[PDB]
Amino acid sequence: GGWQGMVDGWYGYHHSNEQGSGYAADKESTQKAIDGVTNKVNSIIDKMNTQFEAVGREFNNLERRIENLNKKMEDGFLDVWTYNAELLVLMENERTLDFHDSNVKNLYDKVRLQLRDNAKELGNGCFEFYHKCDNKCMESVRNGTYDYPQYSEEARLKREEI
Amino acid sequence: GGWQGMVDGWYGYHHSNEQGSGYAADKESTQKAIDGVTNKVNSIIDKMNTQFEAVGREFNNLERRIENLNKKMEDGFLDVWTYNAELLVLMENERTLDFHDSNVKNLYDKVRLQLRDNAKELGNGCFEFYHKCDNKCMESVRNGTYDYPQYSEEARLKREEI
Amino acid sequence: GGWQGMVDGWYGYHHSNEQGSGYAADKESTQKAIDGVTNKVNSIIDKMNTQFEAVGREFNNLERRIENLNKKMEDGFLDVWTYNAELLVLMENERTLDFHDSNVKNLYDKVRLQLRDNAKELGNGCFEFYHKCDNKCMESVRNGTYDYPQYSEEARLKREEI
Amino acid sequence: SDQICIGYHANNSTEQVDTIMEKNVTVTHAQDILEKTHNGKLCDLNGVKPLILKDCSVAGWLLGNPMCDEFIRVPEWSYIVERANPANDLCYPGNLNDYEELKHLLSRINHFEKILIIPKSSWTNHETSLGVSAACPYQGTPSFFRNVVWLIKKNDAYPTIKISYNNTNQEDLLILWGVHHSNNAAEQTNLYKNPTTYISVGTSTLNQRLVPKIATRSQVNGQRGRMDFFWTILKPNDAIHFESNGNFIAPEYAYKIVKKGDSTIMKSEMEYGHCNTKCQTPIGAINSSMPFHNIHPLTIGECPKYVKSNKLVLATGLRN
Amino acid sequence: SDQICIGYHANNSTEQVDTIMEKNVTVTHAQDILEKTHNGKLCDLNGVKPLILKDCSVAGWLLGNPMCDEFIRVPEWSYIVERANPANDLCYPGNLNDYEELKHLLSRINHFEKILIIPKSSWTNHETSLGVSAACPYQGTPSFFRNVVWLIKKNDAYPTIKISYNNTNQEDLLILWGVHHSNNAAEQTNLYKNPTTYISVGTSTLNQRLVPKIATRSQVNGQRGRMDFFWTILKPNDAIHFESNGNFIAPEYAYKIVKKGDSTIMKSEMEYGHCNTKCQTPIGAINSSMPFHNIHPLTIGECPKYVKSNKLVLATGLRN
Amino acid sequence: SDQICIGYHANNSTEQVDTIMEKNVTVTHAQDILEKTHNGKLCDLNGVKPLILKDCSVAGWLLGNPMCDEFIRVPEWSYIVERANPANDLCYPGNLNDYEELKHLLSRINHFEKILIIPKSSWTNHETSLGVSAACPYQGTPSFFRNVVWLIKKNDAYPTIKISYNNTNQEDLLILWGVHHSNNAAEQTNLYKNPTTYISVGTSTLNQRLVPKIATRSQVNGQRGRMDFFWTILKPNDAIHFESNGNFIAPEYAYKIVKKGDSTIMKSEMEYGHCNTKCQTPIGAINSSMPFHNIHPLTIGECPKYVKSNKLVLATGLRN
Ligand SMILES: *[C@@H]1O[C@H](CO[C@@H]2O[C@@H](C)[C@@H](O)[C@@H](O)[C@@H]2O)[C@@H](O[C@@H]2O[C@H](CO)[C@@H](O)[C@H](O)[C@H]2NC(C)=O)[C@H](O)[C@H]1NC(C)=O
Ligand SMILES: *[C@@H]1O[C@H](CO[C@@H]2O[C@@H](C)[C@@H](O)[C@@H](O)[C@@H]2O)[C@@H](O[C@@H]2O[C@H](CO)[C@@H](O)[C@H](O)[C@H]2NC(C)=O)[C@H](O)[C@H]1NC(C)=O
Ligand SMILES: *[C@@H]1O[C@H](CO[C@@H]2O[C@@H](C)[C@@H](O)[C@@H](O)[C@@H]2O)[C@@H](O[C@@H]2O[C@H](CO)[C@@H](O)[C@H](O)[C@H]2NC(C)=O)[C@H](O)[C@H]1NC(C)=O
Ligand SMILES: *[C@@H]1O[C@H](CO[C@@H]2O[C@@H](C)[C@@H](O)[C@@H](O)[C@@H]2O)[C@@H](O)[C@H](O)[C@H]1NC(C)=O
Ligand SMILES: *[C@@H]1O[C@H](CO[C@@H]2O[C@@H](C)[C@@H](O)[C@@H](O)[C@@H]2O)[C@@H](O)[C@H](O)[C@H]1NC(C)=O
Ligand SMILES: *[C@@H]1O[C@H](CO[C@@H]2O[C@@H](C)[C@@H](O)[C@@H](O)[C@@H]2O)[C@@H](O)[C@H](O)[C@H]1NC(C)=O
Ligand SMILES: *[C@@H]1O[C@H](CO)[C@@H](O)[C@H](O)[C@H]1NC(C)=O
Ligand SMILES: *[C@@H]1O[C@H](CO)[C@@H](O)[C@H](O)[C@H]1NC(C)=O
Ligand SMILES: *[C@@H]1O[C@H](CO)[C@@H](O)[C@H](O)[C@H]1NC(C)=O
Repeated sequence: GGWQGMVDGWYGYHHSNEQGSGYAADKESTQKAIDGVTNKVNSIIDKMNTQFEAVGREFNNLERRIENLNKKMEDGFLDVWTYNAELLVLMENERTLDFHDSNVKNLYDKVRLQLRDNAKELGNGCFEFYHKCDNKCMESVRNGTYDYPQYSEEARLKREEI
Repeated sequence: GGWQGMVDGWYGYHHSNEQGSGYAADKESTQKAIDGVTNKVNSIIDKMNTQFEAVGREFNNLERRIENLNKKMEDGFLDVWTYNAELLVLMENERTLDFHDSNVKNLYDKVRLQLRDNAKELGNGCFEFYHKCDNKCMESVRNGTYDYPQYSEEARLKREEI
Repeated sequence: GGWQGMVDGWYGYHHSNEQGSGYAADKESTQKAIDGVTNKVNSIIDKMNTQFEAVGREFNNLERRIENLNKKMEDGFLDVWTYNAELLVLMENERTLDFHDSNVKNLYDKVRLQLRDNAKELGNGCFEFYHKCDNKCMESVRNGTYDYPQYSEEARLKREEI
Repeated sequence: SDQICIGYHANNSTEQVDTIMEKNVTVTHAQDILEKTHNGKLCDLNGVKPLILKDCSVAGWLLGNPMCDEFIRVPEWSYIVERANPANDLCYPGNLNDYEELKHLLSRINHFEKILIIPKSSWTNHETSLGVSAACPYQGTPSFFRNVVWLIKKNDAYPTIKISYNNTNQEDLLILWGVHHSNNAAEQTNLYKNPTTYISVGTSTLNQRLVPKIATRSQVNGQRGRMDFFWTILKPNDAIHFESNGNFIAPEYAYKIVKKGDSTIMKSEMEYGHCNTKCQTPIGAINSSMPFHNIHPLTIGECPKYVKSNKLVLATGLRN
Repeated sequence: SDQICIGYHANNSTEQVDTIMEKNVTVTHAQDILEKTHNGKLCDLNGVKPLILKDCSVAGWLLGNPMCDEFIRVPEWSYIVERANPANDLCYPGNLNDYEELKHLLSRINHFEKILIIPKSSWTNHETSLGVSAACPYQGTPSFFRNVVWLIKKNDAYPTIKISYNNTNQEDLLILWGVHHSNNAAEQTNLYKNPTTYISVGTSTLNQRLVPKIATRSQVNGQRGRMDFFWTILKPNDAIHFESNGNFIAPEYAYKIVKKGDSTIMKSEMEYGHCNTKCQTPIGAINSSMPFHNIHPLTIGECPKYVKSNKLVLATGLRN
Repeated sequence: SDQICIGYHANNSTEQVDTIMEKNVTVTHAQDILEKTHNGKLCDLNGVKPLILKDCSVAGWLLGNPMCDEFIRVPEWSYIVERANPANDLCYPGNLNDYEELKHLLSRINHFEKILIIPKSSWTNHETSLGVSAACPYQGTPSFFRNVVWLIKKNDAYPTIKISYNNTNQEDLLILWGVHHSNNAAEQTNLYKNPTTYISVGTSTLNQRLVPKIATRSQVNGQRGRMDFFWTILKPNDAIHFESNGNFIAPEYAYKIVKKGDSTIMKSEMEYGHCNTKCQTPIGAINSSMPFHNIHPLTIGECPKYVKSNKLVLATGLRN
């Protein structure tokens, strides 16, 4: 599931320690997604070539064969654009959602790699520390500087307690 | 490689313990893929707008310029639909196969998560337990309820022996 | 970042040991990507159905309605092919780049699997050995034959040492 | 030591599929979205039968070429099927004006009924039984188009015709008539007496004058003469006014017509197959929900999109 | 015991979105790329106003049907708007030759100016004040098309007209004239004296000869006669040469015309809205950067691509 | 401490590529699928040379305008190239009927051969050497179209012509003839004696009658007269029948024609470039396997799909 709480971004962290809990958005990867999704929409819009045409019904009652020819052309293009537009929206929606997924799983991974066995993968997106992680420790995992030696042993011994 | 023996689904497990071995399909994620792949096909089919047209050859021997105009139109739409249909099939096939891949690697991951160091990643899709895993233990990893504490220590001491 | 130094392939290894350092390409997965990307291009080219047409301006000054019908058809197809071509290139470019990503991350994983705890995931694409890996040891991880048994102990000792 | 593995389905399917980066990839299950099949027959279209003309052209049928007599009614139809080369067309050689627009008009008709509008017996001062030709035989014997009348001089005169017909029906009327182009001055006086002739035709919209072209032409079906036919749609309370002092091929019968939708003429050699369809081709009907097909371009109805492919195969299963 | 979680945004958006593999997926944010709205009005197109004809057809306006007395003097326009069925068209029944091509020519015009080219008072030997008809009333009294003149015999004569007009302007001139099809010999001598008449018209390209069709026709707007009108573009240094001994509906006014661009005729029941647009539809103007729209097919301008959809919604946010 | 790293290639390529989510992404290798170049020349199309008309229009070439006096055999061709404004067209002003359909018919021709069908010497009762005009000079001296003959009265008579030509060749024949519109009664008797004239033309399908329009027209190439030309395809065993008592421009030569295939008329100022191609444009030939191009819309051949782009660049390598 997602977090009604987190309001300052798209992807981020909830930290639960002694000093109280709270949410912090990951700025960089949130911006990456906003840029990318914004480019996607604009590309879909901006790549349309538009030109002047004047569409009417200029053929008379003894020019029905030609009028039919125009009908088949008009209907033809309507069928082409409808299918393309509908499928394009379907396919790019799939990708946009997968893109969010991939961004969140990259966050999770870069944390998982810092923590290693100093914490326990709960399997619901959360990490349960085998040690005491104050508000500066929390901040450190967030900016990629968490230092594994500092805590190994307090964890190595709360781990071999279970 | 893949498994002839698994018949009741798309993705699943082969478990090898004391009580005998056997295959079991992961119901939930198999159903996900069936629904999805089914929706895909139907979307490709159902999004096509179909309309009444009457296509013949109504122009005479002194209306060959107009007949040529129809030819270019017909051939034009044939070119558009052929290229779109062929490429659409190519692209969606790539994705369907990548989707299966991703589903299987999510199964593997959610198991890897539960087991941790209580088992050894053989690196061929299989996990070698450092402990004794009966048919209820096996069933437990399958529905995501496997309990890590229960076995830590038996695994902790089978390790440093060899 | 990517590596100016690697000249003989697309994905590979930089090895840093006593005898000096150097780059080597992974043959197999480089070839897989060249085949795939080559196929992609040829598919986008070869699926185009090409047919003979003669495009002129054969209508006179009292056949401007029909001429307009031809204009709308020509412009129509130009708008269709321009949009489809532009978007196709945009979309397939996204996928080609994601394909490279995925290939590199699979290399990394097949090494990660041979090494396990005999080395430390630095988290920048590099593995820091807990033991001494000469040019033949290095060559061995490259062709997938690295022998974990040989080195377990020396690594165990150097790991517990911190 | 116990093992659990993760894996996936496999079977002995040989189905193959292409991908943008890979060819000839064997998969577990697959689905083709190209319609390749049809029922080999000509069918009704959404419940209404076609007009199948057989050995007649639309012109021969309409004018009543005596090799087409066969006049069973279809009072409505959804499309017309004509052979590539109907044998019976304009038995007496010539033309039908705006023929292709006429055929397009008649391609789909909601109500069609032949009625007598000017009886033969009404021509008291002209010959009505001598306008037949070896070019229009009925069982070896000379005859003529059955829906119009080739009027000839009587005694040695052709008084100037002035008649009108009011459409007192509730439906539009398709009316046809013609001009006879004679071959020379002698034939002209022989058939019509008056050397210099004309036909005038007027309605609320029509304002026509036809003049014979008396000249030398090649033989067709044994004849150097020609007959040029013309038509109009006479609206429900309008009248048509004819005037001629010769060379006039007069309406006898005409057709109540109700229009509604549009279709086209299908060229096929097939016969009716007592079937129904949403999508007809000249080699058979298509019954499909698939988005694409490769059967034939000349379809009538609501069809999949025509393409140049053998095969559009989507993977549904896994690599095998 | 201390915990860090990784997560993502959520909100109380109900926006839904389809995917190729999933339907009805609720998301955080979404954007519809289908233009569904329009301003309900008829507008200028790129700064230039349409010619809005109201209850007149282009023909009635051009020839000056006297119920088209509303000549606000638009010297240029970008498109023409006609009602589905203008009430005022050819008050005196008949035809305008090549009418559809003419309309297409006049659909967009860079400069248009009515000028007198042959004054009424120039016709010394023919009657210029008797060619009026109850079919063309003004203020309930009989009248006639105001831009051409229905010449009648004077004293008991119609001497043969031979006139020419040289286009000394710097612009092309659209010129119109007509032939009157009388109903019988008595009416013919009554109006024109001469029984057998013609009109010849010549320019550097035109070589025309018109002959009246004196015949019986149905009544339209109270009349059995007909008038067939014809036109030409007389180039800046060319002259047009008229010759007739009867049944001639002569130019009086004509139009300086400068062309430049093409458009078409829009059928709409709506009203000018003192607005400007790039894209006009017959039910309103579109003001959009979206790539698609579903408003109406009969657009004039640069429009998004017309499609059959209610909704084209792209996900921008996350699953919710 | 020993290290092994996994990474990827890089180089000093500046090639850039866009993505749906990112622009201006530098990559290692790239491939443009848009064809942007052409060879600057007019070429044969699949081994057959075009018909390059230079300063003549198709009409002038066909009728033999004496400024086109270059009648070389090209017995087959794949397309026709005309300049935007050929200087030599109808030297004597007038028209060629159905001209555009004729050009379309002649756009691509499998066998074409000029043959003499009615030698000049065969006209024993008419003048064959006086139908020449300053409008059609040859060597500065008055002449005329070389493939047809402007017959004039001889002594002071123009007896009625009745001739026929049977196509005894194995190929269709393109035949042309015309009518002269004289300027007034005096000129009419001066040239043809007979004041009231006609031309009749008959085949198995053709049934034509032409009548001169004796009227006042503007001067073109010094002449107020006009000549209206007509044509037909006379099938292998048919005959054509001409009859006239004046104003007849008779066939002399005609053309054996074999069809097989369609093309169109290309407008280009370029000359032949002694090259071959599958895809011709008016500014040069395209030689490419690419699926798209942006060179020119008016192509003849099998070409890539025309688009509005500068650049269609696919990434092949990695981010750089
Ligand atoms: C064409 O015919 C109609 C109908 O004619 C009437 O009904 C006949 C069966 C017969 O009994 C006739 O004598 C009748 O006149 C004409 O319509 C009538 O005529 C005018 C309308 O133009 C008007 O006086 C009547 O109300 C009409 N009556 C009905 C019942 O329609 C019609 O005018 C004729 N058309 C032409 C072009 O002459
Ligand atoms: C149409 O008229 C032009 C204009 O010429 C003149 O000015 C007129 C108002 C009138 O007074 C004429 O008599 C004048 O000649 C003609 O233009 C002339 O072209 C001819 C050459 O053919 C020459 O006599 C004059 O010098 C030209 N003058 C100009 C200003 O061009 C033109 O020929 C007339 N065309 C026809 C078809 O009658
Ligand atoms: C066009 O001519 C052919 C051939 O006619 C014959 O050979 C010519 C060179 C000439 O000398 C003629 O007199 C010959 O008759 C016609 O076809 C022939 O028609 C004849 C006459 O009835 C017929 O008996 C033969 O079977 C045909 N002969 C051949 C060799 O085919 C043809 O009909 C003429 N066409 C027209 C429309 O008049
Ligand atoms: C791909 O395969 C094509 C023919 O495949 C045949 O049909 C299927 C159903 C299989 O059962 C297989 O055994 C058959 O041979 C070839 O035309 C084509 O060359 C092949 N592709 C490549 C890259 O070689
Ligand atoms: C999907 O939803 C369709 C209509 O959507 C309706 O409007 C949205 C905004 C919601 O309020 C939703 O609950 C409403 O039903 C249904 O009619 C349709 O059957 C649904 N289809 C599927 C396959 O779920
Ligand atoms: C994207 O790039 C365009 C073209 O790039 C040009 O060539 C490369 C190698 C660079 O040197 C670049 O500076 C050159 O101008 C630009 O012209 C365009 O403005 C750029 N667009 C964006 C959105 O950055
Ligand atoms: C078309 O095929 C379907 C599916 O097999 C069948 O049940 C249906 O009756 C057919 N429709 C018609 C119109 O024949
Ligand atoms: C279209 O909409 C804008 C803003 O929505 C408004 O101010 C105006 O009516 C229109 N703008 C133009 C350029 O026509
Ligand atoms: C087009 O280009 C090739 C390769 O540059 C050249 O050798 C030849 O002129 C052309 N080839 C073909 C097959 O048309």
